[PDB]
Order: sequence, then C-alpha cells, then structure tokens
Amino acid sequence: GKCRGLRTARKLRSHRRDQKWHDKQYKKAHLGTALKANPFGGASHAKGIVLEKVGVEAKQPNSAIRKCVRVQLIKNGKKITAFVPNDGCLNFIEENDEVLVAGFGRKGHAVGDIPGVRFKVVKVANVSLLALYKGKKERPR
Amino acid sequence: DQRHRASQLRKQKKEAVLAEKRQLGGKDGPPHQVLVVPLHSRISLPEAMQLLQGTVHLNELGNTQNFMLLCPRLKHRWFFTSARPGDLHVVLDMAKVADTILFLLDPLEGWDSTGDYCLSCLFAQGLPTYTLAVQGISGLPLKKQIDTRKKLSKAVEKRFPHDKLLLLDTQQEAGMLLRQLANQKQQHLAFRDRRAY
Amino acid sequence: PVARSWVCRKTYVTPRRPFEKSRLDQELKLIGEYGLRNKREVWRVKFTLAKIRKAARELLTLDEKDPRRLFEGNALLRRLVRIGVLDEGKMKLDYILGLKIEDFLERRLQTQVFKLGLAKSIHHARVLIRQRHIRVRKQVVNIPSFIVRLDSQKHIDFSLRSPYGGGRPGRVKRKNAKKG
Amino acid sequence: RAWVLEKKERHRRQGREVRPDTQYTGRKRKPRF
Amino acid sequence: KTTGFGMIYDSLDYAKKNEPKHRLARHGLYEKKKTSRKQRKERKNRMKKVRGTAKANVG
RNA sequence: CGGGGAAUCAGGGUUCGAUUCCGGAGAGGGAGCCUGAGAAACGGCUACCACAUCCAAGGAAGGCAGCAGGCGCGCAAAUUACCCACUCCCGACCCGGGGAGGUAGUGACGAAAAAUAACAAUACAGGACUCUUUCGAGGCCCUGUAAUUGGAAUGAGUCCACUUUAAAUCCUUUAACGAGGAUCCAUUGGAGGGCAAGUCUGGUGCCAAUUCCAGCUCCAAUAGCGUAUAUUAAAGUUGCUGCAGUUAAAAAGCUCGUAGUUGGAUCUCUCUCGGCCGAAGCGUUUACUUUGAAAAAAUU
Repeated sequence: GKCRGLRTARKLRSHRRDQKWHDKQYKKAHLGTALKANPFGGASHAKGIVLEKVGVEAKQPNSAIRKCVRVQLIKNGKKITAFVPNDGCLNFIEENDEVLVAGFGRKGHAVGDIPGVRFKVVKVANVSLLALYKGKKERPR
Repeated sequence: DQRHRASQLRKQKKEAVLAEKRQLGGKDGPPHQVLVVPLHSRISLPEAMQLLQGTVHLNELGNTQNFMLLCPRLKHRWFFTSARPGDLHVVLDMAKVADTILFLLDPLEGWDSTGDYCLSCLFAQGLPTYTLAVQGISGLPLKKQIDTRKKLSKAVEKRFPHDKLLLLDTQQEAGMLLRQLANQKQQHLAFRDRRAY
Repeated sequence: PVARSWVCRKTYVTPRRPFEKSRLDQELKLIGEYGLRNKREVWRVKFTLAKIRKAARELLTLDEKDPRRLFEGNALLRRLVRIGVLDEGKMKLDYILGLKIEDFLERRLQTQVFKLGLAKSIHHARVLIRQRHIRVRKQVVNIPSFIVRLDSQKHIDFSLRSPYGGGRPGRVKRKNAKKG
Repeated sequence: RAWVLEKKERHRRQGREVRPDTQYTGRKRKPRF
Repeated sequence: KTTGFGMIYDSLDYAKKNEPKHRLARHGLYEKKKTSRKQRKERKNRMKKVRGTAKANVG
C-alpha cells in the first residue's frame, strides 16, 4: 500500500512527480514536442496560401466523396489539408488565396465521419465563409 | 543555439521583404501607379487631384490628366491617374495595371449607386492595395464631425470590414496620405504577376 | 499608472445544467407574476440569496460566544429586517436558512407599486416605473429592481411632475386637444 | 445515414423510447460553420 | 435639486490674488495667451539650436 | 523576472501572475569611463561588432523595450488629438516647466443598470360561484387569445438654453417637435439517434430504400449568441484527504542487504546579593499546542 509515515513527504512528493508523466495528457502539454509538431504552433488559428483542390473519400459504413483543399501555412511552411463546409462553399476559393484556418473541433482528432482531415476553413480573402454563403458580403479577388 | 537559429531565420526573412519593398517606387523599379476613383457625385475630383500635387510633371490627354510625381526626400516615384466610375473600359483597364487604388468617399453617405456599381466590378476583377479617403469632413459642423464619422464607418463596414478611413482636407493630411500609400504592403494579384505587362 | 479603479463583480451565476424541465418551470413561474425581463433577473436574486446563505452557515459553525459571530450575526440580521424580508421576532441565524427567492422578489419597487394600488398589473407597474411616473420620498426612480426598505414603504408617492401626479398633461393629450 | 439506423435499432433492443423511423431519420439539417 | 460650491471674498483685490486663472476668466477679469502647446514646443526646440541674442530672432 | 496577487473551489488541491503596487534587470550586442552626493547613466561620452542616414566623396552624424506613428511579424492589440485645470515632481521659484499625469478619439476584453410596449371596450375559449337532479340561465366574477377598435403614457431621435469642463463632449436638468404594421420591423444557435425541442414541405439522383440543396414548425439564451484554442471543475481518469495490480492496464524468479520510512510494555525548581519579591544556574535538549509582539497598501 501507500506509506503513511509522518516524515514521508519526500517520497510521497517524488513519486507523484514521476507518476504524472504516465498520463499522456500531462506529457503532451509538458514535454513540448507535442507543440513542435503541431502545425499551428500552439495557436488557435493560422493563415495560409491555397495550393490546390482535392477530394477525400469517406469511411466504409457511410460512403461519400468530400472535397478539401491543400493549404500551406505562412508562419512555419507546413502543409495541412483543410475542410470546407460544403461543396457550395468551394465556389469562393481559388488557388493562391489567403485563408484563415481553425481546427475541426476535437482538439486534434479527426472527424467522426471522414478521416484524415483535422482543420476547417473560417475565412477566405479576409472575409468569412458564413457571410459569403449567406450573401451578406462579396469577396475581392 | 535556439536564439541564434531564430535570429538567422529573421535575418533571412527581413532581407527578402526589404528587397520587395524597395523594388517598387524606388530608383530601381517602375513608378508606383496610383488610381484615384471617386465614389460619389459630391466629391470634387479636381479639388482632390490638386492636393496630391516634390516636383510635378503634368501629362494630360483629351479629357483626363495623369501626372508624374517625384519625391526626392521621401525616395519614392509616383504616377497618379484618375478615373470617373461608370465608364467601364476607363476604370477597369487602368485598375488592372494600378498598384494602389485610392477611394474617395462622401462624408454624409457611403457612396452613390454608381459607386456601388463600380465597386462590384472592381471586386470581381481583382483589387490591388486600396486606401480610403474622406474628402469633405471639414464642411460639416465641428460638433457632428465625431458623430458623422461614427455613422460613416458603419456604412463602409458592409464592404470594407476593418479598414481605417483617412482625410483629404489640407496639405498636411495630403502629405500623411502619400506616406501611407508609399509604405504599405502590396496585394500581389495572381494573373498579372505571371505575365509581362 | 492611472487614477482608475478596476474592481468589478458579476451579480449572477449561470446554472450547470442548462436544460432541465424542473428548473425551467420554476424560473418561468417567477418571471410570470413578478414581470421580469429575462432569466438573469431570476439568477441575480438567486445569487444574492446564496451569498447571504453562505455568510449564515459560516457564522453558524463558530461557537455561540465568538465575538465575530455576535457582531456579524447581528449585522446580517439587521440588514435583512431593514429591507423587510425578516420578521422582527425572527432575529436568529437559524431563520435565515428558511428564506426563499420569493421573499426578496416581493420587495422590489415593481412589486410594491402593484401591491400599493398604483398600477393595474405587474407589467403595468414596470412600464410606470421606467417612464418616470413613480417616486420614493422625494426622489424619482427608474429602476424596477430598486429594493424598498421598510422606512420607504409608506412613502412611495406618485411623481408631482407626472400627468398621473401633479397634473401637467402629456404629449398625446396636448397634441389631441390641438386638433379641435 | 445507415449508421444512424443500426444505432436506433440497438436502442430499440434496449427497450428505451425511440422516435419512429421515417424519411427524416438521417439527414444533415444545414451546413455547419 | 442642485448641489454646488461657492465662495465670497472680502474684496475684489483679494479675489484677484487667491483665485485660479480660469475662474477669473469666466468673469472677464483675466485673459489668457492664445498659443497652443505645439507652437511653444517647436519654437522652444528651434532656439536651442541657436546660441546668443539671435534666440530672439526665431520665427 | 520574483512577490503581493487572479481563476476555480464542500474539503484537500490544480492552473495562472508579460501587465498599473513592491523589489530587480536592461536600453541594438559587448566593454571602458567623465561629471557628480548618488550612474559603469545611454532622450551622457569613447571604442569594437551588427545595421543604417547626409555628402561637393575630403568628412559629419545615429540609437522610439518614452508619447503618438509607420514597416515587419503575425490568429492577435487604438489618435502622428487638447491641457498643465486635477494629483504630484523639478528649479534660483507663490509665477516657469512636465506625452509624468489629466481630458477627449477608437474600444461587444470584460463588468453593472436597462427599452423594443401598457391599459380600456367588443368577440370567442377556459376556470370558479348563485339558482337548477341535470341540460342550462347568468348586464356573476376571473383569466387568456384577436387578419377588432379606442385614445392615454413615454422614450430612442432632431434641436435652443442652462449645467459640465482648462475649453469642450457625455451624463443630469429642461423649451419645441417626436409612435399603430407604435415598418422606430431582435438576433444567434440547436432539434426529426440520447439532455429543451418534428408522425413536416418542395426540388436532386441509386437498385420501396436512398447523395446534395432550399424552406416550414418547435426549443433555448437574449442586446446578445455561436466557433477554434489554452486551462479549471466534472476526474475518487494522478487518489495527502482518496484509486488500483487473480481472471480487465499492472506483484519484482528467490533470498540477504546499506540509506530512508516505521518501531512492544514501563517512570505522579532553586542558591546568593538588594527593595513577600527583584538579579542569577535556570530546569537535559527538542518536536507539539496555546498566547503575545512584529508584519505595505491595493485585492479578498
């Protein structure tokens, strides 16, 4: 069991120190190498230049052909594949466009429907996709 | 090593940017072409084109006048052109060549319906860098000049979401406008960059 | 370095469970016969009660003859009697835990105007306070949630500069009489 | 859509109350921004 | 209701001694110079580049 | 950068503190100094290194991690405004000066209050009550709902004045005008698989099921509401309080063994000098508990 001596603070403190590392949530935030390989660099959003347009197939029990974009981030040069809200919203994106990109929603894990894509596009050419799709604004090219 | 590696990347990126900013408008590049487009019938374009004019070399045509401006102190060479909205082959032809568009705005409303038509044409073709100038904010009473500037920034926000409005009233503010136009990041259009024009 | 004060509070707390059928209906019942605008005026009165209840249960764990319990227990009970939520004969720290939200909401200026016969409904009371038709003692009040002390209860007058008070007719009556 | 149906019928096996099976069972309501 | 402060002086001479410059100017007993801070500050820095009586010649 | 301190909070904690108060360090990187009471001072000087301005090409000059402002970087942050009137500081000084500091501008970081209607009549629908066994009657009440009427009340605004203030603005006070679709028009999200809320409608195609799109109806919060990310609680999924290790993640192949941790019972004040006291060896040394002092405000 656990030692319950009055003068056992050093062993009780040192043991909890080492056993924290064995939780993967504690190691990711504290080792630092989970923020080095993060494309966002510990940020919440990131801007990038659109390279091309691609399509991603869905999972086996729910077959679909989802359409994504290949965007290269500015501040670190990494390539990420981002998701667009529908096929209708792809009309407002052309290559070599500056897009603001967020995460899809589960802190690093993919969509429950389509694998391989982890990021969603928020803005294109400094206007938002919600205002473009609802006809509130027009984008410059 | 981490600090030295960071300063090595910063030394690379700043020399790349310094090359690109110096190559336009300087002594080793083409003139910085500015197109001045009013967006209302209440804006006196010859009054605004008077304020922008360093030494001046005034070229002119049958109807319009496009003058060359050279600033030796500020080390920047200008080519100022103007275009009334509503004549499509006038505005669209010289905006696809321009590096900067200067929009002139009504103090009271945002822009005329003709200016609304012109903006839809420029947005679809492709904008270069743009700067918004309000021409007649001093004609209004001084009490409302804070209040009417508050109302104007609402009517602009439907199309230009987060952009500062300048003033074209005096020669001082004209000098502030030239420095803003000279030192400003340039929007690189994809089409005209790949071809020689 | 500025000569400013940055101290500020929140006067409400959102509940943990946002959608439960029992809490949604007890709150809607309180908005109904007290004429409130949102749930925030329910959660605000709920929050000011828990602050009092926390102060009561902190003093109760102290022993009876503790001089901080005697000073601040008497101070707390005097403040509740003064706003009229406690009876005079119920001055003890054990009776504080028997208060409810409805005792605090009954002391608002919106409720007192309806209870004093100055208005025809609880919603008519609220618009009458806001339109500068109600004064307390000699001071016009716009705030419906103004908590009325016992000394101000019998002095809720009816605004000498109002059409319903001294007698200067309103904009509508003046415009209408000009037609004929 | 077919993944929703097998999860509904699994809940039907568990005996809890379910909404009836209709045409609108698995349908995306609107795009999500 | 209205709350304010007031003060009554013994004479007009003592009022001109113990009062601020702005309160007398509200009554018309004092007039201030019309120079903005920029005109004084740029002139001040202009004559610190000049040594001698030519300080008084600065525009 | 440290600390006061912030968030969360049954209790124990966990996470944060570049940031207005206190201490430190620095002025592009290093180094050496002059003057002075006090500086290794950079809105002082002298060099080197890295940048960079003017030129008649010999030379001269520089340091915004001060207030604005610009470029760059970026997911990411405001005016090249007015004043020493307030608070204080400096000076030879009651007088001069202060981008310290104050006042306006931008400001949905966040926090507090709080409009977008109310009442009366008419018509239907429910619930009581009087008379009737009941159906039923109530110029009997009460409460709702209106493609129904009706004048009563008011702010939002436009715009004199007074007040405010260094001069203004805002608020507060008030003349005048200012509401029926009171069009002076409240949004943001979610629901037909679980928590609040769907036996819906119309286009689009596969061999009745079924890809995509546009709506209706309902629910929630409301001048606000979604999304991403970090973190706290949920988490008794880091466990001191307070978890586990047969079969689910896990106990070492066996024993000896330093440090560490833990360790059976037992034990009921005084001697001299000075006015009953004061000085003094104190009495084996502790840990524990209680009391007293001393401890910056602001925050709580």
